Amino acid sequence: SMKIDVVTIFPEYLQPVRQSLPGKAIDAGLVDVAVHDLRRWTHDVHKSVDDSPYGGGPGMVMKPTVWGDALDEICTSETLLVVPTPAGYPFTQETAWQWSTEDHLVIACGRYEGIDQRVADDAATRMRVREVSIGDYVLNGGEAAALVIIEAVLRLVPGVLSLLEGPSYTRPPSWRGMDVPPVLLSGDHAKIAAWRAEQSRQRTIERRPDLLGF
Amino acid sequence: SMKIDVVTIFPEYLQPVRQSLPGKAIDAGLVDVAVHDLRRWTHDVHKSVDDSPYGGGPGMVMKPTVWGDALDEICTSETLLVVPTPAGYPFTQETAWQWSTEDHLVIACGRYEGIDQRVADDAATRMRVREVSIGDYVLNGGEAAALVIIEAVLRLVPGVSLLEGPSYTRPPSWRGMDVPPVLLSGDHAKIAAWRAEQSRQRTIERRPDLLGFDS
Ligand SMILES: Nc1ncnc2[nH]cnc12
Ligand SMILES: Nc1ncnc2[nH]cnc12
Repeated sequence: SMKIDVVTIFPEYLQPVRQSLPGKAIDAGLVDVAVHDLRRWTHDVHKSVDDSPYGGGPGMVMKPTVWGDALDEICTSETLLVVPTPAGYPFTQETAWQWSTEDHLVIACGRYEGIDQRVADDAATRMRVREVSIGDYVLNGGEAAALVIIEAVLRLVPGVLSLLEGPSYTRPPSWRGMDVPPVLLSGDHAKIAAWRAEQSRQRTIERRPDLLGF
Repeated sequence: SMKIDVVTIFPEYLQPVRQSLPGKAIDAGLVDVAVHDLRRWTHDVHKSVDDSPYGGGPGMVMKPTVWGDALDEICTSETLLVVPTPAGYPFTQETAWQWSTEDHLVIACGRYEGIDQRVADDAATRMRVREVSIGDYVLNGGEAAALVIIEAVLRLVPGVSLLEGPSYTRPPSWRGMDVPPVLLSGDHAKIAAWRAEQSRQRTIERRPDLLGFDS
């Protein structure tokens, strides 16, 4: 059974919710998710987790001594350490598939300005480390990115459940002046597949022209 | 202040949390976030919100009747209706900046197989509709994408390119690993040059697309 440890300064934000796909996976015994308050590994009364960046600049950088202790305790040699960061390699469906068969994911959630690079560099000498971005936008921290990664990965674990997908329809056949495309009701399943391919092509050209090569 | 309405069959999941960035924005009176259970607009015993797809295929498609009623109540002509879908236009930083000035966002969260397309088509005859993907992966539903969109947008609300290279903080040596000496030198010019170089070098390795290269 997969183990996922999430380390964050926002533990209640990342607490699993029963009424959700990860909540369902947990209650099904298909994953164990544990959320850890990073402050647990702080050294001082202020529970300090970041510090000013060397070289100057706005924002803060998360402390290596704090993260170092947290990961020392939580990780083992089998761990895949996931570090969400907008400077990461792209997280894709392929990645989600790879991680879905891992025994132990640890997701280190930090502010977007980053965790001191030595944490990942050190960790990588003992375990596999993956710095990943979930998209071309900036979140204040990796917390919401962790939620996305967990959702994408867990729905691929057995038992939990190119081109763009085109429009989909269901009952009633007519609604507010709009009819479901009659081909879908034709019982000509080869034709339906061809029609769906064309819908997919048109939607991809319109919304994601990057996916068509060219 | 900005109003965000979220419609979902997972209200508990989407409930704002005080200790979070959106929680801070709410507490500061800079945004009002309301979460609505889609089942509120069902009429049948079983509170059904989806049905098998016309034409076949896996999973289920969300009923247009239920969504139609929900949006009729929540949306006005001024609403920007956001519909997260993996089949959507890309949601980007530019999008976040644009939506940070909107008076009213409504985020319609639905399973990935889709809300019946007639819903978005109908809505578009009355208001601005934006079907958007937050990345090239599949989530079971729009819920976690809504959380991401709310995060990306609210941090840009007043009052609340290239990849950034590595960052460092104290102490200067840790487990035998030293902070790059230029960063300790106080030479703003050399530091800026070093950071620019690290940025370009990380970008070419991790995101060559950003510099107009393949992959
Ligand atoms: N786009 C992003 N991806 C992963 N982690 C992040 N933290 C802040 N923004 C992020
Ligand atoms: N990648 C994605 N972006 C937006 N909404 C989604 N719903 C399921 N997957 C999604």
